[PDB]
Amino acid sequence: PRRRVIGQRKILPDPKFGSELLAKFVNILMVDGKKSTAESIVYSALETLAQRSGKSELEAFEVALENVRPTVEVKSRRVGGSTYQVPVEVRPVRRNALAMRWIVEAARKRGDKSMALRLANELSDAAENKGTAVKKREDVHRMAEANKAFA
Amino acid sequence: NQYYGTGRRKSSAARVFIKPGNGKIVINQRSLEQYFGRETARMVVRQPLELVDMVEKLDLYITVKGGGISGQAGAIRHGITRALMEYDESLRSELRKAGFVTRDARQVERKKVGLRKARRRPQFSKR
Amino acid sequence: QRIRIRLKAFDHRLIDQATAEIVETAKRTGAQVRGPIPLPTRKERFTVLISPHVNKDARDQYEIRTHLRLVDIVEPTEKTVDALMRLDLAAGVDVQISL
Amino acid sequence: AKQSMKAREVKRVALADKYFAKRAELKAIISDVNASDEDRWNAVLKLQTLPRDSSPSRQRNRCRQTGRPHGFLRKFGLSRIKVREAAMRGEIPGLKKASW
Amino acid sequence: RSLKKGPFIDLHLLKKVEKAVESGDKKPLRTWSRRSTIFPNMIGLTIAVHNGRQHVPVFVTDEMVGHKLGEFAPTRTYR
Amino acid sequence: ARIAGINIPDHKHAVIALTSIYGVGKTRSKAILAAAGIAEDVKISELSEGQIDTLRDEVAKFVVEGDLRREISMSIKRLMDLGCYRGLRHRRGLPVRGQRTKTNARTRKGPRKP
RNA sequence: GGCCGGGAACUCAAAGGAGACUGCCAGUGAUAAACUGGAGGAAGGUGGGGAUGACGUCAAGUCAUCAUGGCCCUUACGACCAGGGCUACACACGUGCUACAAUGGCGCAUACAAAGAGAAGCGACCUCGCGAGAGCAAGCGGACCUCAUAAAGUGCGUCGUAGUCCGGAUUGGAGUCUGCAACUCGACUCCAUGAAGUCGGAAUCGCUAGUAAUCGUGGAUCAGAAUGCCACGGUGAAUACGU
Repeated sequence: PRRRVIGQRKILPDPKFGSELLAKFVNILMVDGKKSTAESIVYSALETLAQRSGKSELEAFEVALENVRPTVEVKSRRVGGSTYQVPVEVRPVRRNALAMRWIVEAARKRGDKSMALRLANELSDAAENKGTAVKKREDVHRMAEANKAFA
Repeated sequence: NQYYGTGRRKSSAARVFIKPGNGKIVINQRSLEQYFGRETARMVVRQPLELVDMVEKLDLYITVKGGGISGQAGAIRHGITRALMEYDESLRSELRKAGFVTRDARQVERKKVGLRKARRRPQFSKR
Repeated sequence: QRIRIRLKAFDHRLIDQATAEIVETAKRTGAQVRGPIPLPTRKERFTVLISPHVNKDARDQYEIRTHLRLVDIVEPTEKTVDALMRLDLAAGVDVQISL
Repeated sequence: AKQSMKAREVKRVALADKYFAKRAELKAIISDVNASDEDRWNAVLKLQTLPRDSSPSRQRNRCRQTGRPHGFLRKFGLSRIKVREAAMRGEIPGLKKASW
Repeated sequence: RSLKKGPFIDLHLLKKVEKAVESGDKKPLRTWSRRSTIFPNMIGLTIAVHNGRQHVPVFVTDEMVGHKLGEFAPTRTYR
Repeated sequence: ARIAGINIPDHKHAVIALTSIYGVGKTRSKAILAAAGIAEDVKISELSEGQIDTLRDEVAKFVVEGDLRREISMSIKRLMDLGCYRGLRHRRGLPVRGQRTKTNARTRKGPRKP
């Protein structure tokens, strides 16, 4: 806005574990006001993912995210009649938001049988450094690097 | 002796009586697990007793009516907080700083003429 | 036996005046009365268009309210019934008496 | 409205009041089960000789002050325009502008 | 329409049909009654039905029974 | 498996599979299977010759396939020949149950013609 | 089983009252007006939502709600009556409803609302019909009777990516009800048939918190005929670095 200051909304932690990050993830996954379905899908995915790697769900989730967090990005500027890409730094909250959004978008486009299965597959592949999420990170970083002259 | 509290949320009202000893909760003549099938609702109802270390020292008799699931859970939490304050009168600081002593005054907005909902307008075309 | 009175009005000051009058007369003639109990109010709504031609927004919303009261007399006597039936009240209060 | 339309309305109401009971009897005959099965045919043939305007469903509500056939309210006997005029002048007991 | 009522017909039409059948030969019969079901005792006759401007002559056959009279005199002109 | 002159799937349940006949819906499928005495979630692959003969006998009681098609064609032809309102609509290709024709009507008119 | 005797404590109903004022604390500022923080409190700085529309602009809309200056017709541009039309159909545009599916379809069985209407009216229990409905009949001018069973949800099975157990246009046969009367031209039920469509070019709209999105419920006009209009609650987000 122009002359406004906006505070931060409180978010309740998850019931099974106690993390607000997982609550934000469930929120980003939900559609049409159906929170119970999203909670089911997330919990099933984390359960099926813990076995594959022999570590706690929180640790697996953190490992998956650390390979998709971005650092720099490009904005568009046009004051002289031409569009330039300008590289800017990202802050931690936006890092987390973008990581989760990309993960979910990549999962939705897969071709397995159930949403839980697709999510588990995507999380495992991300931990192994493969998939569309990591591809998106790399593309954004390439675009940021190609325009260092405009900083 | 009994300690009493009234609680409210969206469209729900809850009457909470608390007595001392051997923690057990009855709600509308059923158990907590029978009544609520949602982990979030259970956690909400259980919060204040977890916050103040008295989980296994008080029996709770509750009645509630109006609304849905989340509204009723919130009403119950509010009522428990009021009853505990009546019982002790020194946990007020902790309960307030946690955030259970405030009433949540969020209601449903009305429909208005010329709109499809409270804030949604029809589609607009220039030509 | 027992007597029941129901009163209706569009104006609550008028209804309270009438109720106080009835209670006073009843009590003064040596008969117990159970204080007036308020009952739910009725709200009726209307919506109209305010232009003689096309314009479809631009409406007006109106309301009418009806107030209701109920009074109980537990042990009527002949003099009490006579006193009640020989009373007159305002012209905007509707009174119904049941035995 | 025109002067002839209200005349039509008055005529309709009069006839519909005149012929009420006969129609009720004939319709009871036709509706009731275990009838002669020939009285039914005769009654059906007879119910169509009574004048058409005698059926209550040929009537149309109109405002009592002007005659408008659209925008009618039943509690007041008038159309929206005249309802608003009376309401602002103060001639409808209990009515006032509402908000909530 | 309901089966517990029987088919509908106009009294004047029914009387005209009775008279024509008993008296034998009949030139076409003029009618404005398009809401009358066709009865079996009508076959062999000519009914001229209104359609808005003129009267269309219909010569009754045995496959028409159960139909209304109006279905054989359309009301609109299209080309 | 052949039933009424056609082959019905073999990996489906009986209630779904039987509906491949032109004249058998879900209700008639349930009725036939109840009359024959077979379950409803049994695959057509695990039946026997006796069961299949029973099902053929059950299906024989209805009108199906060519006879049904002949009936429909004769019905429509009767009207088209008589020349009533419905018949004219049938033989011009415009809707018959009194719908709108200022717009829409595209299942009876086909795709647009500029 | 609030059933019964009871109680006036609690939910709740509807009349009188109290409360929020930059009133108190620290800092900045012209020894100002104000601004950024904190205490208590249900609520804090316009607490949230309504009604309330300045002098004027567009010879803007309405002589078909009503009233009125001037013009025009009076065996007719005024009366009455049955049939038809306003529902047409090579085509072009605006506003909506249902979908193109596994965050799903189908079968069983089990929680939790709010606000309304009713005498030429709302119609319980019982019996008959696969069903829309039919017969006989209590109660209610109503915090009492009736309309009236909320749905999404939760638990257990089946379907396994197919133009399908996704979608439900069109058409054939047989019926129910209102009404003198359902051809043109009504709503609803049963059996059958099972079209287009696999997320939509250039353009382009709504929304800042109990909001968007999604699920059900009621009323006015009304013999009968809402996917429109006006109202009610349940579940419940994402983002605002800046000009």
